[PDB]
Amino acid sequence: GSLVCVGTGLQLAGQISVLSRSYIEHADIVFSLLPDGFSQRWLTKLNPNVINLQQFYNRRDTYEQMVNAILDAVRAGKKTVCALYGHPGVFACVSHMAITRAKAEGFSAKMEPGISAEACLWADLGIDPGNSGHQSFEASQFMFFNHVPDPTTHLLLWQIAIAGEHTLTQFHTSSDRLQILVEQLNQWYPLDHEVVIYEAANLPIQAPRIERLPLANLPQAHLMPISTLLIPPAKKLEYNYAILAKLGIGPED
Amino acid sequence: GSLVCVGTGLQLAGQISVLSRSYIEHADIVFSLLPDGFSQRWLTKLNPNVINLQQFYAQKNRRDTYEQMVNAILDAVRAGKKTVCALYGHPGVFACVSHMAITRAKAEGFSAKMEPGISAEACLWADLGIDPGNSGHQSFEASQFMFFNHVPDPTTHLLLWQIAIAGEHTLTQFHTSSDRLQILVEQLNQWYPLDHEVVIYEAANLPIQAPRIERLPLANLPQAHLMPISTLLIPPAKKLEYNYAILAKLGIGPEDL
Amino acid sequence: GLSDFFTQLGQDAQLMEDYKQNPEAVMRAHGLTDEQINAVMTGDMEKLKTLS
Amino acid sequence: LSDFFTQLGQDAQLMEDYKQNPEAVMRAHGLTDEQINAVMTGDMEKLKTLS
Ligand SMILES: Nc1ncnc2c1ncn2[C@@H]1O[C@H](CSCC[C@H](N)C(=O)O)[C@@H](O)[C@H]1O
Ligand SMILES: [Zn+2]
Repeated sequence: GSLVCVGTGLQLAGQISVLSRSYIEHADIVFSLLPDGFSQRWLTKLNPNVINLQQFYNRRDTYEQMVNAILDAVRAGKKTVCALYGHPGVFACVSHMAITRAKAEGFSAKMEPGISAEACLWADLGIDPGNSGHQSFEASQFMFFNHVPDPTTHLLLWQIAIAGEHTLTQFHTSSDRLQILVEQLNQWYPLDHEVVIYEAANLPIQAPRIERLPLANLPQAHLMPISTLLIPPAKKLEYNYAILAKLGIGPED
Repeated sequence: GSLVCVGTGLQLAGQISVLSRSYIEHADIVFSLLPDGFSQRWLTKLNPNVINLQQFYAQKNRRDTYEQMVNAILDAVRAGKKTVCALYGHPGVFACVSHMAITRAKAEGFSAKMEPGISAEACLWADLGIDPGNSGHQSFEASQFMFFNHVPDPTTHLLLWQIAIAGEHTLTQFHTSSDRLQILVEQLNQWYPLDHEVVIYEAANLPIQAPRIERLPLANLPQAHLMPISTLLIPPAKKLEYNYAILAKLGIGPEDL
Repeated sequence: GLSDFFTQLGQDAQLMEDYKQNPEAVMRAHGLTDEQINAVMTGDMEKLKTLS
Repeated sequence: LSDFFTQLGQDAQLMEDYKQNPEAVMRAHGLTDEQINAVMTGDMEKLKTLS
């Protein structure tokens, strides 16, 4: 038995890598976790021996049961392939968990790169992340842990629609949690700073969501599970005089 | 009359998307900026009408070279040819020609779009088995990190790209690569111990070749041999700590999370 | 039917192009219902899921 | 051989086979013994000479 985790990208059918599609096709069994039924129907036609994981939705326990199932296939000696949407190692811990555990039981396990939502974002918004620089955080992690963004460079907050999700202690709405996220961000970004709600298209006849609004309006925004928030720079670049100096560049340029 | 820029990913043949290959296949003409000869041969076997843009390189200012590239691409679009540009990795990441051609195409009123592809960063996550979401992720161009003020969050995975030309400028060339890298070390030393383990990464081009994953202490960075593609991965030096303030606002605690 | 079209449209660049030229025609030529065509035109993903 | 490399990179079955038994696969795909040698030594510059 072996394990190979692949990604299908965001777009239906067309955004998977040639090699990754080959892995699915030659697989003895496939564990899927895709967006819509169209995606699911496409997969089935690639390999009729599919097990949909979407049948397990606490997240921890859910994932633990997804992993365990995948491993059962590997243990049984099957050439197992797990197919995830986008990139199987980008904000997706089900793949990493399965790979980690497989290795522990002494099985071959690896991950093939795929096209992530972030990859789609750059293209759709005509941004070159290479020259611009970029940052990414899980919205909830950004709230619950001490992260410091660099307000000179693009900032992406993933899973913005579940921002501030936790074991229920007191009554709080999504808007409430987002409001807190806004106040937190307000340390670096003015309330009137334009941000962008982005959602890559999943279907070829569908256009992406590229909605711009002031940060202050985020709590009132209609967000989807697939929503990613882009926060463009709000701080102007400044010379690293100290380092420039050592390189041989003084303030006299 | 249309323009579509596609990426081939990093690996030969395998890492291009299904649609992107379809684009190359049904194109009237294809302009390429590919790494090696195996890539070029693969491409031509896919669509025999190819112009290698690498002919506009010094066989001159890169701007001039790039202009000739964009002009060559647009010439075909203006001619009414269904034109496809085949670039390495993601056609939008570290890809001036691609962006220029698309912008200049849209300006002349032609249809033009960029199809996302697998980037070096994408290969990095997979090869090292690291999730950028785990503890977050920041990516900067090394020279920009040295020239301008960018304070990193040492809880994240930090990536410095084009480390090979770090701090390179006409006025800094009296320095050696080793010298400039030594200066970068001291800079990073603000946040990262001299013994902190860092990784030099390079994705593989050929399927019989493996990615470069060299682990070394930060202090040894200056002695390393670096390629144009080389990237520096700097893992977290500090572990996440709770925002007890925000937690209190939601009345939750570390346990609830 | 809708699924098969979407699937092919997503992976076939020639079909993608042909579609852009005459969407409705292409969709009609692929045996899509007028409402489906409408759903696509009105971007009624919901109605498309429903039709599916 | 470009053909072998092209196939190896796009065919998952070939990839899996190659990884476990590279020499045999390469031979079955009509590679020379020196080509196989070059690959197993990672001598890319040599493979270029034979490209
Ligand atoms: N169509 C889409 N457009 C934009 N962001 C998306 C998206 N689908 C998923 N995401 C992002 O991904 C998160 C789910 S986690 C899955 C991510 C996937 N591995 C990838 O490579 O993208 C969402 O909360 C959102 O932040
Ligand atoms: Zn990133």
